[PDB]
Amino acid sequence: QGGFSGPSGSVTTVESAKSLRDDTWVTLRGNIVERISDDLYVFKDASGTINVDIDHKRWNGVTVTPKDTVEIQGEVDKDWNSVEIDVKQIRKV
Repeated sequence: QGGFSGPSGSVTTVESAKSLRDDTWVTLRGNIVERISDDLYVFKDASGTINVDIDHKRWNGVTVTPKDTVEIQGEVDKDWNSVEIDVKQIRKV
């Protein structure tokens, strides 16, 4: 009961992503609405909000504001005290 969780079409809701197991690959769509600290941002979709970690290298020349719909792909990082998405890719849509 193991395998690769990663890219090879489904967009998951923020609220349900919070329920997934640690180390699960997800794609979400929504808006980045606030920067909370170094590399930590708040991502919101119609179902809820979740914190996302976006390293400086993920932007790739793209400027994103809260009005931009963006698609993010990365891993659910869940610990005893937190759930966040470690973002591998962000693109505007």
